[PDB]
Amino acid sequence: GRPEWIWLALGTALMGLGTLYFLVKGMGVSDPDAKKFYAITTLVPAIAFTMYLSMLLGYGLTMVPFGGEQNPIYWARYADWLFTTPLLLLDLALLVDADQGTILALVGADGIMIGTGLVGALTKVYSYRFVWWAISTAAMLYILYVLFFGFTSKAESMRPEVASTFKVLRNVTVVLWSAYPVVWLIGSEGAGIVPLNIETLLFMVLDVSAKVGFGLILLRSRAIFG
Repeated sequence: GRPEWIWLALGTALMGLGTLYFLVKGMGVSDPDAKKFYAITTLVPAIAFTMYLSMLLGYGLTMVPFGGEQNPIYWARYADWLFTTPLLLLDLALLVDADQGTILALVGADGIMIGTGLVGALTKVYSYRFVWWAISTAAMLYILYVLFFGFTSKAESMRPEVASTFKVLRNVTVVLWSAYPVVWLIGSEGAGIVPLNIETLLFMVLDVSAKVGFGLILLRSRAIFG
């Protein structure tokens, strides 16, 4: 019925395929630190797979009325990102051995980031749709600031393998996460200049890269081993 069913279907496969690949790659691995990373990394694409699968079958999609139009809103993405993104943050947290104080702030910021994002995607007053977007973006920027400025300094005190792998995951996270608030802004959630079918394609390339590709880079590395 909806033309974006194919992109919902391509993500499902890759996220499902990456789920087992990480799950398979995680078998027999004895290192305790690695077991932590494999479990976290493997659960993320599994969480996304489940929501990509439900959307493909016509679940988690509502029609929010704003801007004079009935705008189709995929609210299932927020149940996905609510758990996948904090695990991506915890992955970096364990990677750089950050103290609990930083983590609570990162996890708190992510909840507000994804929390407000869903309200804006469902608010019926148009203007406030963008108000909530700003708060979320403000939250995201705080996260990227901690990762870019805080975490990096810690990664250098570590051994070289940890620093080299974190920089790649930092640049991948910074690049991909920064793209999420813009697509939301111009897409069906806000402006309505990019049709919903295209919005879906851009979120998939990011999610896959921000999970499968992100996970792939992490679990192919020797830094997860203590």
